Amino acid sequence: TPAPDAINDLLRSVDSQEVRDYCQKKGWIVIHPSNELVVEKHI
Amino acid sequence: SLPVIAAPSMWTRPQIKDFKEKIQQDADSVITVGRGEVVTVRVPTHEEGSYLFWEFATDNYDIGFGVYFEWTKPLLDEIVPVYRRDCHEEVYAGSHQYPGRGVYLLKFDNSYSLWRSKSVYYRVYYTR
Repeated sequence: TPAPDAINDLLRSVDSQEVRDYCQKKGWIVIHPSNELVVEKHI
Repeated sequence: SLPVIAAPSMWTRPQIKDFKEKIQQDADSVITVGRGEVVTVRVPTHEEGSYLFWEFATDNYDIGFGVYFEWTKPLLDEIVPVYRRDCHEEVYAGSHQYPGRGVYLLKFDNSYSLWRSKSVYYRVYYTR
């Protein structure tokens, strides 16, 4: 497993859906289910 | 010393069509921001997490984007100052190192728009 800042440097430089999916497979990154996120609206 | 807060990283990537198609596969990842509205998305730090990663895009117009960090009245830190981004032309993305336990506030700011609603496609991940 690499360091978080290494993940960071990779994603910053060669970002793509493919690279995301690979990082996801390795469990380096974990997606936040959007349905668990609190969304607030304000005018 | 008080926690030093790392600078955020920000970048873009060109494949906005594919991004939105991927995101559209789930309704909750699509936000309507009305005229003059500001939508905030709360993203708590995960107990095993180290970093927050975000991506976002819009359909036909720009939108203001900012990131704040809420410490768990409560203290609020400015991570990414709110500024209009052309996330209708490219996917906007970024990250930030956890300054501590708390909640990130992703702000999608349409305050300035009198006549236009915005559709916002977004996604967030965390790292260990």
